[PDB]
Amino acid sequence: EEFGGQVVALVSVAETGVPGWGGLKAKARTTTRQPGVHFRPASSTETPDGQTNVATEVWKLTAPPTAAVLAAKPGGELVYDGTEHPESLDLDSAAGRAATFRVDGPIMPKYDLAGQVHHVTIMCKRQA
Amino acid sequence: EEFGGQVVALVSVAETGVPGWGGLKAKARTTTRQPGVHFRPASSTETPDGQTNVATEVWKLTAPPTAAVLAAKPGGELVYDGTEHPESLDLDSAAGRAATFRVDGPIMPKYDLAGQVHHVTIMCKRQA
Amino acid sequence: DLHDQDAPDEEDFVVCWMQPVMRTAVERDIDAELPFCEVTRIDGADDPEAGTDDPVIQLDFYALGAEAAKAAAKQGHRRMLFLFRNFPTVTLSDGTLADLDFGETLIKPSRMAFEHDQIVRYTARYQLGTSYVAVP
Amino acid sequence: DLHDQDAPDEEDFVVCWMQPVMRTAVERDIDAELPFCEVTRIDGADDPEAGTDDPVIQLDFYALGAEAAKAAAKQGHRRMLFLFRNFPTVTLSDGTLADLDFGETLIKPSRMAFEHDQIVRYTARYQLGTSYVAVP
Amino acid sequence: DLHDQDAPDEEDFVVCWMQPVMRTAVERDIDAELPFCEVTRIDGADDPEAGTDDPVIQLDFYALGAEAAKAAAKQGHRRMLFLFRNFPTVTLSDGTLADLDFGETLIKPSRMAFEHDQIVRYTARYQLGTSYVAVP
Amino acid sequence: DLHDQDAPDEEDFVVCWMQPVMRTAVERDIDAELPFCEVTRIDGADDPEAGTDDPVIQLDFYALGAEAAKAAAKQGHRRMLFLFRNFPTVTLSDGTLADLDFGETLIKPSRMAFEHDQIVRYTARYQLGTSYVAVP
Amino acid sequence: DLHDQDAPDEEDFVVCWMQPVMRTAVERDIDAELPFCEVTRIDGADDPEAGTDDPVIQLDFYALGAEAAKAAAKQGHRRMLFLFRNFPTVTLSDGTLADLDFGETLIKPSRMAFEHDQIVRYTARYQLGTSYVAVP
Amino acid sequence: DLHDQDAPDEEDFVVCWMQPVMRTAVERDIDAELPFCEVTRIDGADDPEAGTDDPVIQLDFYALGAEAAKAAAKQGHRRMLFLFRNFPTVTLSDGTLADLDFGETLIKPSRMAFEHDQIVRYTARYQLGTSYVAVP
Amino acid sequence: PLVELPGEADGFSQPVDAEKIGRQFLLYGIRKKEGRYLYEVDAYDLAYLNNKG
Amino acid sequence: VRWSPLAQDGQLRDDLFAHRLENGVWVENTNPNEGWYLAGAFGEGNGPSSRPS
Amino acid sequence: VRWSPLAQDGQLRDDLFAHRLENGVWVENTNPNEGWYLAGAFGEGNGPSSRPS
Repeated sequence: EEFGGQVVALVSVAETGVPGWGGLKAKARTTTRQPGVHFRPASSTETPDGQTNVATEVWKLTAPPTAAVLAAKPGGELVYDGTEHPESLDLDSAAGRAATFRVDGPIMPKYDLAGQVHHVTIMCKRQA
Repeated sequence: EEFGGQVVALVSVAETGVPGWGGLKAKARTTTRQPGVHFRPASSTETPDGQTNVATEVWKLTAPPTAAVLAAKPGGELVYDGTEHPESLDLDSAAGRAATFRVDGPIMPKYDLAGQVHHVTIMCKRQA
Repeated sequence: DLHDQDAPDEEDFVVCWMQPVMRTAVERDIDAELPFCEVTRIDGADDPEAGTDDPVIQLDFYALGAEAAKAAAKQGHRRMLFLFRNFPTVTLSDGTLADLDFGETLIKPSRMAFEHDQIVRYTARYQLGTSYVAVP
Repeated sequence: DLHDQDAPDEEDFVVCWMQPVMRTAVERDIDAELPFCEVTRIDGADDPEAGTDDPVIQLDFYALGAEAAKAAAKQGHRRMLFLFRNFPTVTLSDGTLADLDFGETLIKPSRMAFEHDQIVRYTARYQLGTSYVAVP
Repeated sequence: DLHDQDAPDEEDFVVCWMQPVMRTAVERDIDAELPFCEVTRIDGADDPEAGTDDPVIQLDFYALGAEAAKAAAKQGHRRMLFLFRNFPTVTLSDGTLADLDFGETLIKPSRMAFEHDQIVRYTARYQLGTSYVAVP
Repeated sequence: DLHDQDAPDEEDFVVCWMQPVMRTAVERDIDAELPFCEVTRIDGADDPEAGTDDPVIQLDFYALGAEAAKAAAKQGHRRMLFLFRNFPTVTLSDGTLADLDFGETLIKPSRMAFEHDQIVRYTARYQLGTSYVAVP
Repeated sequence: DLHDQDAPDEEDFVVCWMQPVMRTAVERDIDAELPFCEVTRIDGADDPEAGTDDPVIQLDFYALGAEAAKAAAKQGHRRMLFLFRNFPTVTLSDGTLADLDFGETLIKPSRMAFEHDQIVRYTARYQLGTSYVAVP
Repeated sequence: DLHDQDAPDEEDFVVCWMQPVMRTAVERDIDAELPFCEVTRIDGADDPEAGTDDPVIQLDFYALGAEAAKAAAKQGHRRMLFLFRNFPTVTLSDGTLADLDFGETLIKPSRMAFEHDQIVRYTARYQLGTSYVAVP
Repeated sequence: PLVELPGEADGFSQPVDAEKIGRQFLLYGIRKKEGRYLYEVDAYDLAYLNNKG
Repeated sequence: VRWSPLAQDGQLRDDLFAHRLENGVWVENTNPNEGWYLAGAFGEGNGPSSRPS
Repeated sequence: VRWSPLAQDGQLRDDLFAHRLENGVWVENTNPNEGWYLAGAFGEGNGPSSRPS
């Protein structure tokens, strides 16, 4: 079904390659388009601007139980900028960094009396 | 009666055998199938990804007051993967580890005015 | 490639030594019998050149009631004193034979707080001296 | 303009040395295999005039269960002892060759608390001695 | 098999000594009479070779009102001073006879916080010296 | 049976000495006049063999406003200095006569936090020297 | 009856000395001008026999922005250095004349946290030396 | 009237010295480029008679990712070492010329926690030696 | 040579009257930098026993 | 050059010692050697030092 | 071999001492013995030590 009039682009993370400096490996990313979802801010706070100022936002996403959504894992990203095709965006670009969120917590599915998934709720965060 | 359209496999824990390294004994497990239950996520959080990232989930289970359910003890496990026969699964398998939950807290039964158990609520947790 | 010498495992040593007199393990499950000792290491230092090792070991005693806990602590302390004095040979889980160089008592058993309101926990601390044996 | 000499990177040194025996990185992702060592620096001091550097390095071992964690800690300690004794040459990620002046063990592996209830974390601490090489 | 010598139980010693003058136990139930002393051990050290034991004992006094608490603390301190000076023989619960080697006062009774707003708690700390007697 | 000698009560001594110049008690009720000193003991040590006692006494001054609090603290410090210098005789509540051996100021009055936003609290700390008198 | 000698009030001394160059008081109201110094005492000791007093004084500087706060801290430190060097005479609120024996800087002004996000607080610490003058 | 000599501003000195190689300021706004150093003072002492000043300076490095943060920390440490060795002249914001007496590294760059989960913070600590110049 | 292998000879002995024995000594200092060895060795043609500890 | 502890290649010599330790066993060297004995470990803070007067 | 504190089997001898402690009682040894007396405990940090000069 449809739960809203917004389109988001879930991004998967899968590290690959020979270890680099400090034992870290490069990150390979894959993007998938999921339309017809609802995305709304949940909470937001700020740290006192004594010497360094940090601000955080929390958002909620409700999506149909599609194959791509159910396969998301903690540590992934999703990209949203209020456009119809956000997937065709450069993550390396400054706009991409400004429009990429971080998945917070595990996937939360909702079940019915028939034992079938009805919708999925996901927590997101972004800081500056 | 029936409270939902999901089937879970409660797993009992009973250590046996001669003490091994460090005084720990091997674990012997027994699985029991309990169908017609409701299983839904309760809460989920995450630890800041500074150097190590840890995520936790909390689920709730409501089951009919059967003999097997009432005999569960803290420290046991139950296995759920959205299938009709999850009991015929290998705990040693990676899928088994990914689909095994840990019982959190004691068994919580609910009583009626007749002094009989009506349903049992159980807390579960799983981390990555 | 790894080095060819290492000291015997201290926790396994203490568990295999205390086990004949009372139930002991590195970790206690949610349910077990009261008599119980728990082993841990807090500090140490290893010197490959001189073959010197100075581990520190902690023993926690759990029992129902103050009386039983104190009796278990006394029995454990006496067993440790016997080990310190007579220098016996202890067979590990792996079957290897290991020995000590000396021993010393830092904290005699005292009472510590615990979540359970029936089980009383007593804590004692010990220091050991060990050498390097060849890795098999 | 910057100075022309600096000590080799300690974290990169330790990672490139421990990597052949077990997976190691400065940071652990949310999911990985159990055998795992994590490197960190806590303290140090640099003296340009005498060419003396005294870094302090921490190794954290994560594994499933107490047994596997203890075995991994023992293997890591043996590897570190081999490094301290034989003074081998280690090739960094940048391809440079770096060596040590000495080594010493401050805290032999012990048990520490961790959020995950299945993974057991062991912690060891070491001290190193390094000199200044020319910047390429 | 356990060792054949051990020092007398310090808590039992102090309880059996203070009991004739005032109610005393290792633990206080939820309800009891006001005059009350509580015994505890915080630290010590045992040396089997030299037969030397240095326990540290704490006494807590509970009474209704500041005046009664201070009077009870004074009485307890005087009783402890008598014990330190005259070296009397004390019969334990087990019937064994035990004695002291010396004694010293570390903290003279002072006031400490307590949850109950009517009972006033006073705390004093003492050090003892004990030897090893044969286990019967 | 208790011992026959004990030092005079330090809190009663200080209260009976400061009372002529300003209201003082071991505890302050919920409502009283502003000028007010509170006495407490934090530490000490008693030696029966040598007849030596070294108590530590704390004085807290409460008054409305910073000015009045500072004036009260100055007056109390001057009174304590007079006591330290001239060695006067003080009659306790029990009627006994008690004296000092010496005195020393550890912390001159300073400002400390307090819950009430109008009353200002000043704190000073002193050390005393006392001997043993016969118990009547 | 009180003693006849006492040192001059340290807070009043510092306030009356710093006041000509910048607004200063023992306490800051909820609203005032930015340039502002706050005085406090943390520790000291008085010896009646030798006429020796060693107070410790703290100065807190509040101003809008980092630049103004740093400038105010520099000005205050220079004023304190002038006082330490030239030994001038300071007239108190009471009209009495008071002087110093010496002075020493313990902590040069540094940055500390503050609740307000626009006012920047700088903190410096000083040590003084004072004698006893006759009470008028 | 204020004193006529004062040491050069340490924070301004360090900022004007590190600025040519990387962005640096006493405070970081909510948004800026990653390469970034932050300066602070934690402790010091000034002696007018001998013209001696011993400030302590802290440098914090912020960058995106562990690799960039470590590279920035290495570059900053090399720049500081160059400053310590060659004793160059630094022009402040005010246009004055200032120099150093010596320098010493207390803590070589290590990793510290930070709220942001992408920016990695490295911290280093240094000690300086400065004299008194005439106030213009 | 007269030196025995370890764990072969029994307890030694110190003679009542002894005589000066000449011995040779080499002190080794080995330091490695950038995968290259630097050696510092001292030579002593003759040396007598001076004092114990 | 008459004698030197360093080999022609620049490495150290191997025929210098008389006893060798192999597989935890003290066995005499069968290869030709000058014959030298090696001291073992040294306590921390103490090592080969010279104090001229 | 004339005399040795070690037995032929490799263990220590037992007939060495003259007094024995049994069940907390000091009783003289009835078996044949050379006759030797044993010192008791030693304070910590102090033990059999030799200081040649």
